[PDB]
This record gives sequence, structure tokens and C-alpha cells, in this order.
Amino acid sequence: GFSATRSTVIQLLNNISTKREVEQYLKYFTSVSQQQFAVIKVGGAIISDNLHELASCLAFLYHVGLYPIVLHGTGPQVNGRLEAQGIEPDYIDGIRITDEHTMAVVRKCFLEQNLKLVTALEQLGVRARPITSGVFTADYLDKDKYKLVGNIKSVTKEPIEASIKAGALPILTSLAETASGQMLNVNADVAAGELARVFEPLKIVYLNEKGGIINGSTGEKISMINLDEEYDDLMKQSWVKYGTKLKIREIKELLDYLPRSSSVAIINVQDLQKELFTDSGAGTMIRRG
Amino acid sequence: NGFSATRSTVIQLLNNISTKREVEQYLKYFTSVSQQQFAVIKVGGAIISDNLHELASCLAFLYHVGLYPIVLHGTGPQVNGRLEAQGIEPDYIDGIRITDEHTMAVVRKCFLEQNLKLVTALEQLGVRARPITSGVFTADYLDKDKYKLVGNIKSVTKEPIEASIKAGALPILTSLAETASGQMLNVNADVAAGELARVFEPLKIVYLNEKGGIINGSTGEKISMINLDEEYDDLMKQSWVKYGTKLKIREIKELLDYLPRSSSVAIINVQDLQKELFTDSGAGTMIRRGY
Amino acid sequence: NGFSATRSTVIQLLNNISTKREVEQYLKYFTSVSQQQFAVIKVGGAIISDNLHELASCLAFLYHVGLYPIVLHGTGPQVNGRLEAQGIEPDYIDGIRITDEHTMAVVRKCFLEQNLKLVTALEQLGVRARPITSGVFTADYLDKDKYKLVGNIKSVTKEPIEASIKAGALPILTSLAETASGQMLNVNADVAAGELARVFEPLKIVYLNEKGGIINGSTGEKISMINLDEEYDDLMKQSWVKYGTKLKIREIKELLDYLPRSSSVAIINVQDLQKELFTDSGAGTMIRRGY
Amino acid sequence: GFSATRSTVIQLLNNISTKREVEQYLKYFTSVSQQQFAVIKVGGAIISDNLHELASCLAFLYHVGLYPIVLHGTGPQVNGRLEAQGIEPDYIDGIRITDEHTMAVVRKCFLEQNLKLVTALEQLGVRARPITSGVFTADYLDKDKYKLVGNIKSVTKEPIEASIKAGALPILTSLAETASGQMLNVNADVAAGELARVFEPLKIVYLNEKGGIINGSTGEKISMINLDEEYDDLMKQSWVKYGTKLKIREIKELLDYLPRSSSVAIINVQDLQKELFTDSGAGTMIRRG
Repeated sequence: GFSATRSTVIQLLNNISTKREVEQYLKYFTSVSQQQFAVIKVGGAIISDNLHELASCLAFLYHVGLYPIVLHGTGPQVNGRLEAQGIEPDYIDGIRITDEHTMAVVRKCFLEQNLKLVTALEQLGVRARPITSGVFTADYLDKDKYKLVGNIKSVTKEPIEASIKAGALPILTSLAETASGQMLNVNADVAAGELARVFEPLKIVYLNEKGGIINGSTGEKISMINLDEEYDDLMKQSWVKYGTKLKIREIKELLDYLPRSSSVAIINVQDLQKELFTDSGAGTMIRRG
Repeated sequence: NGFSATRSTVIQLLNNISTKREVEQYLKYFTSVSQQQFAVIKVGGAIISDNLHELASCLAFLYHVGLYPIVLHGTGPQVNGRLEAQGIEPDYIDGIRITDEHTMAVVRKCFLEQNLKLVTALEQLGVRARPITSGVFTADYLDKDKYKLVGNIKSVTKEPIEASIKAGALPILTSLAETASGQMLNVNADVAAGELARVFEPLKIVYLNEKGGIINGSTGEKISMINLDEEYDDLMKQSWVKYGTKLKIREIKELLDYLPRSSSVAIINVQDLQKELFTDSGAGTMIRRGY
Repeated sequence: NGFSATRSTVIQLLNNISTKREVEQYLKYFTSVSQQQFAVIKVGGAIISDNLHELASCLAFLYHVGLYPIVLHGTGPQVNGRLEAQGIEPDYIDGIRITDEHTMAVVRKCFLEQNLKLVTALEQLGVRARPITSGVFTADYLDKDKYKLVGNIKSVTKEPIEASIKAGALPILTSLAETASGQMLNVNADVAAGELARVFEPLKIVYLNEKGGIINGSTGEKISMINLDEEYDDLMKQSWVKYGTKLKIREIKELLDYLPRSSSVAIINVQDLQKELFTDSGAGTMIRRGY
Repeated sequence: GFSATRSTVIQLLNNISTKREVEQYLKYFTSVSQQQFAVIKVGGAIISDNLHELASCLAFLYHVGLYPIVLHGTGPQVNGRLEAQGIEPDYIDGIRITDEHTMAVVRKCFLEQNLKLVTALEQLGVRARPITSGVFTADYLDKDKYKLVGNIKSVTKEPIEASIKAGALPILTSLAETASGQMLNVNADVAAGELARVFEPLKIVYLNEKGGIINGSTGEKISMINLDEEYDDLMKQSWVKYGTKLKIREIKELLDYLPRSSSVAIINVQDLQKELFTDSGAGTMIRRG
């Protein structure tokens, strides 16, 4: 069955200081149920920039009996390989145009990156299960406008539950499929949001490198956002562009559905353990007012 | 590859051993230090719904003695039943299914369920299994207007399968393919399995069916041996060589034209899998290039 | 020493942790690399028959976090009951049992049963335990004609206890002794445990009883602290210091005259054992040399 | 739970060739009833002369799931340490006179040797349980004639069954105790016989260095003895003296009680595996006619 080395337990004791922190951990350690601990979204950047530390944190979670649902993008590497072979990434309305060749590259990267993370975990003794399809079902977002780029309509939970029941961290790509079986590129930030919607986990964490969201107006990191008060305002501010725009969109929608206790934490990997085990996060914390 | 003989492993190993010949045959495989892949194993989907426990037990045994097979399975009768439940009739032409987009939705859904059933079946026996549903087979369309979403395989990416085996987990593949662009295409599992054989050059190639081999429809008897250099051309021009047997016996001949003379594809019932691999049984239909 | 925190270990470790002080106390013992023996633990036989599950769980925890204690237990009330069943009355004189040959047969048989119960209780929680029924305590007769087969311990052979701990199994000792010539002699478990302390110089010395410490019979309150350099002589000349408490408090004073000032003997209820060892509880009666 | 390495299984396959050899192993591997596999008596000599190989064989049995009951003497080492300190071993009627000091040495040796075998096993990954008392109960053989030397009246099986149930080989000394708790020295060869009597195991094996019993008349090893025909005769032969005398006595008595299928095999360690797995022993095989 389950057992934990002295390092693992030392690291557990290093994360847990108060009584409610203790009870929180015990709640999810001993939980037998299909309401999970965490959805963690991993920026693709992180896998090629900081794999060891990403793999170590997740490894630690697994070693203390916590099975977060991991879903990663493949952002920069796709743009890299396109540019590498004399192709310039095409964009419009803040979303990538994906033809027969571009999806070929997106698929290739997703597989490469997903296997990199899975293997880094396995090497650290963590049972990791790649889940590259059969989770997201989508119809086209705007067939003519964006080509092979979808919009998630439902989430089949079964593969993920099967994975956790077997003692393996599910490691998901954000690729979707039409029912008919055309793979459609979907934004990792909204794909994680849809996982969060159905699994209603305790913790929703998005990992990026900047460790939050920066207010361009001041150049200071935004520590808290109270959507009820600030959503409409924040969307009008000129410094909010591109990927911070639709990220905040999904997170409002997501938190409109989820109860008042839930929140989304946008953080750096180095704060992950501290975010999961305690009620004091760093980075940008986004909750409903 | 982790060797770890559990109680049930030890009992299964010894159960039908009776002569020093059989003992010496097992020692051959256990004392070996070959970096060669042990087996490609094609599973009729029927076997997943009808004999999941037997299938899983036999694969468990191979896992536990550190002789990991690559497993490729089809979707069984379910697909047609599920379509029959909604009322859609299966159209085959020349032995291949007219897989339209509505039909594909059901094929996908069946593959995913069958695949996870077998994978969980193994996990429940403490056998690490890794479901590989995509990124292995890449295919062009076979004939868009004729068969619709059915593929002809062109390349095989070995990486996920290897990753799985190195990680200590049996790779369990569905036999779907995708175009480079990401459209899933249904592919004949007998062909799919053959392609894996072509690329992994394994010690044993095994096809599992419920009939327990290939039946000679004219004499009503199971065919034990097939020398393909001599028997192939006359065996093909027959009335009892079915829609699905044409493609199965064809791919096997093409595969053994590419593989060396030492190789051979056995077609057997699940219950005869252990004795087919380790003893040199006359069970099922054995097929080889021949003199 | 093997650290291996099972689920129940992790739950027991965290269950009463509430401040960073308690967390830091557990890190003290886990990050340590001391070659010092962790504990000698004396078990009233009553606890084996009455609270075996609690005893076993608490020892299981120490085992699983690799802080193995030496455990020395008595034979509880059973002996007297078993004698009372056959009709023989227990004779004590000055606080020690007149153990004749018939009585010894019962004492032996009880010790062996109690010892195996506790050992098996541990094994059933997946804790290796080794029953050590002889070859540890060697004794002269205390007073043949007075107490008959009762011993005064003279030497202790450490070897079996060390062998056990090195093999990864808790040593579970009965408190019998033998003459060099091999005659078994009944010995006071409080004294026996003290002798192990004397020879192993452990971090913690703990005596388990059901009462939960020593009760001050005049005020009806439990005594939390005893500074023996100051309090001993006046604490002895009292009406509520019983037959059995004289010898218990006496041996503890003699032992701490031999041990250094850092040492201390705690007397507590089984349920407070974990918090007594790792946190610095005020539960039970604590006894030390003092200023 | 239970698992076996590739070496262990290779060695199992090397011992098992025929179908009934296979069925025999499986019968005792899968436990079935309160039926023990083997009582093995180990000459004390073997523990100080050939420990590694003794430990390896027993280790192998344990690794294939067989739990023999091991009971060892302490023959030569006791005589050694007496002589080592200027004391000559006293003897009479073929049995050792054991006073306050001699028993002191016997006890010391039994503990030393019993821990040596137990540790040799533990070092090879075998769970071994020392069982030094509480098994044999004996009254004096002839108090005045031999002093502290007993005669076994009963065997308490519980410690041994407890050991096997816990997955640990019981490793017994041949020391007995009066009910009143005087330890009485008992002959390992007859002590094993009393274990054999109550446990009615499939295999009774006595290990010695010569690997059997030698007929002094010819100087040839005796391969078979049919007690019904030869007991009375063999006991009259002048070459049968000392420890072969009362060894053959117990084995006749033992086999009078046990059924016709049972036998005692007196062999060398190097033949142990072959003795236990097959119906063809070396050394001296003693059965009822």
C-alpha cells in the first residue's frame, strides 16, 4: 500500500503549521470521493524552462498522497518550431490560425511536451498517465475565421477518474476533438477552466513564469482581484491585452458558477506547495466579491 | 524489465510444466538478456467484453515475469450493436466499414471504453498499464468517397510505446489512426497490429480471436499450419475465405515478406496464450513464410 | 532504522499537531542522527489484556517512524486470577510474591501468552516484533527461603535486543530472569525495566500504568513533577505511599543516581504515550534528579 | 505481499522437473491445512563450519514460500569452550553430565549459535524468529545420574505456529524446561523427533557433516534402513555407539507412530534441496518396513 520516506514526511511537516492546515490536508489525503484536490494548469513555457522543479513539486504532492489533475499547454514551443522552419505564426483577434500544417506542429509539440513532463515524473518515481485525447469535445469556434480551433462543449471525466483511481497523476493536453474526430486546438487557460468547472476542486492553480498578472499601469503585481467589483473596469483598462484578456474572462465565468469559497491562484512553481497547503498565496489571487 | 513473480505468477508458471523440456523452455526466456521486444498481441474487441478476466490474467503473467507485450485491440461487436440501438445499419464494402461522422462518434466512444476496461482490468491486478489512444498511427485516407473516414497507415511513431515500456507499464493501444492534421480515421486492427510488428520486430506475434484460429469453412476444421510461400495463392481464391479473413491473411503474408524467416504469426484463443508463447503448441493457426 | 510512514502513521503524526512548536518537535526527532537508543518502555501486564490495540498502535507508530523502543512487560492480574481459579492464594511479603514451583508454572505460562499476544498484535499491523523470553536478564536468588523463586538481577546481556533492532524488529521482553545454571526466577518488571535503562542509556524512559501516573492519596490529585534530590525522603515517609509505590519510586531514584541529569522517567497512561515522547507534555507523573 | 526475483524462480525451476514434484511444491506453497512441510534438524557443527551454505538453502526455501521448522543443536562448540578453559567434558552412558557451570556454557552457546543462524538468514532477507524457550517441557531424565539433562514430555506448538503465520522461519534451540522453569539440556536429535511427532511434516531431515550414517563394519555409508527388519539387529552391532545409538532409538519410536509414507533422511546440507523436492535422497534414509 501507501508509504512515505523520511524526506517526504519532513517536507510535509515543513508545509503544515496550523491546525486547519493540518485538517485540510487530512481531508483530501483520506477523501474517497469524485471531488478533487486541485486542477493545476501548466504554462508550456515551464516544461522547457523549468522542468525539474515542476516535476519535483508534483512529485512531492503524489508522494504525500495528493493527485492533482495536471493540464498543460504548449504555447511558446509551437511558435518556436514554426519560426525555426521559416514560417511566421499567423494571428487574428488574439487567437492562432491553425491550418493542416499548423495543427501538425501543435500535435507534435503537445505529444513531445506531454511525454517530457510524464517522463520527468516517472524518473522521480511518480506514476504519471499521459491523457492526450478523449477528454475534451468541441465544435469549431469559428470555422472560417480561425480554422482548426475549437470551443469546448463538454468534458468526459472518465479517463481522469480512471487515472486517479489507479494511483497515477493524469497529465492532460489541451487538445479537443469534434465528435466526428477532428482535433481542434483549444486554449490551455480555458481548457483548465472547463476541467475546474466539472471537477469543482478545492484549488485551481494556473502556473506561469511571471508568477501572477502584472498591472502595466503601475508595474506592480496584482495580489488580489475581486471580480464582482473590478471585472468590467479591469477589462476596459488598456494594459489588459491578448492572453490576460480571455484568461480573466474564463475565470469570471468559472467563478460565477463555483461557490464563494473557491478561487483561482496565478502563481510561480516555487509557490505551488505554499499555495496548496496554506490559505495565503503569492502571485495573483482571483475570487468572486 | 521488472521481474516479480507473485503467488499467482508462480502457480501459473508451474501449473502445466511436466517435463524437463518445458522447464528448460522457460529458463530460455528468463535467462535471456535480449533487448528485442517480446510480443505484439492483437486483441479482438469481443475478448474485452466477453473474457476480460482471462485476457488480463494472461497479460498480468507476462508483466510479472518481465516480458512486456505491446497490446493492440479493436472495438468489438459493440459498435454495430450501439449503432443498431440508435437504428443505423452497418455498411461494409470489400470488407471495410463505411465510417461516416455519426458512426465515428460511436467508434471513438467504443474504443475509449474498451481500452479503459482492459487497462483498469490490469491495474486491478497490480499491473501498470498505460492507455495509448493516439499519436502512434499516422494515416492517409484509404478512399474518402468510398469508405469515408477509414485510413491507410503510412508511418508509426514508436516513442509513446517505448516510453511506456521503459516506465514499467504495458502499452495498451487502440487501433485508431490520425491524419497529420488530426482527423481520426478508423483502421483495421489486424492491419494496425501488423504495422507494429513491422516496426518493432518482436520475438512473438500473436493474434487473439474467439474462434481460436482460422476455420477451413469447407471441411469445418481449424487450420493448424500455413506455409505461405506454397499455400497462399490457392488459399485466397476460395468461397470460405471471408471478408475479414482476406485482409487478415493478406497483411500477415506482407508482414512476413518484410520480416525474416524465423518469425511467425500465431492466431489463437486467449486461453491458449501462455502455452503458445513458451511451449511450442499446435493450438490455433500458426502461419510462417515456409519452404 | 527504516522509516516508513504508512497512512495510519501519517494520520497519527498529524492528528494532534496544531502549532509550529509541535511540528518543530517532530522534526527534531526525525532529522536527528543519534546512535542513542530511543526508549525503554515498561508495560503493566494489565494493559496487554485490557488495551492491546492502543498499545500496539502506539508502538506501531514508533516503529514506522524508525524510533524503535525496547519493550519490557509484566504479567498482569491474570496470574492471580489463574491461581484463584485453581484455588491458590497469592502471598506477598514486603511487596514481593512467594513464587513456589506451582506458582512459577502459571507465571511462565502467563508471560508467554501475554508476550505472544502483544507480539502478534504488532505483526498484525505489519510491525515486525521479536519475542525475547530469555537470555537477557541473569539473576541471583533474592532470598530463597523468604520469597522462593524470585531473583535479584545482576547482569544484562544486550546482544538479543541489539540483534532484534538491527534486524528491523522491535524486541518484546518478558521480565523473567534466569540463574546462570538456567533456573527461571520471577522479577519485578519495574526493576527489570530499570536495569535495561541502566545499560542502554536511552533518550526516553517510560513506565505505562492504567492509573495515569502516581496519585497523591492525601489530596486526591495526580503528581505532575518530582524533583527527587529535594522531595524523595519526605515523600517516602507517608501513609498513602503504597506497597507497590515504595519499590517503584525507590528504583526510579536509584536508577537516576546512576544515570545522568538529562534523563527522566515518565509514568503515564497508554493513551498519552505519543504526546509524552515527542511533545513535552505535562501528562502523567514526570520524575527527574533535579536541583 | 509475496513476490520472487528471477534468480529465485530460476532456482525453483532447477529443482522441479516432474509433474508430482510440481504438485508437491504447490500443495505446501498454497498452505491448505495445518500441515507443515519440513522439520529440519541442524547439527551444531554446521553452524560454525558451513553457515553460508546452510543459510542459503534455508533462504531459498523461504523465498519460494516454504517455511520449514528449523531446530539446531550446539554440540561441538560446548565441548570446545569447556576444553578452552581447562575443563574436560564429563560423560557417562553416552550422555553429557551437566552441572551449574556446564549448563551455563550450554545456554551461552545455544544463544550464540541460534543468533548466528538467525542473523545469517536476516542478512539474506529472510525473516527469522529465534525461539529459545517455551516449546519443550521436560522432567529430569535421571536427576542424580546426569544432573540438568531432561526428557521431553510434551511440545507446545503455539510459538512455532505463530512464527510461521507471521512469515518468519522459526529457529529453535533444543533446550527444554521443567514446568517449574529449570532449563534442562536435551539431545537435538531427539528434540527434532518430538517436533516431528506433533507436526507430522512431509519431510523430516537431519543435517550432519558426514551426510548420513556410516557402517563401521564395511566403512560404507548406509543408504537405506528398514527398521522393522533391522532395528534389533543394528542395535546389537558393536560399531553402533553413542549418538547413533539413541538417534536410531528415537527414529524407530517416531516412525512407529507416524504413518508408512513418512521417513527420516539423514543428509548433508548440499543435498537438502534435492531431498525436499524429490523422492530420491542421498545420505541415510530411514523408514518403517
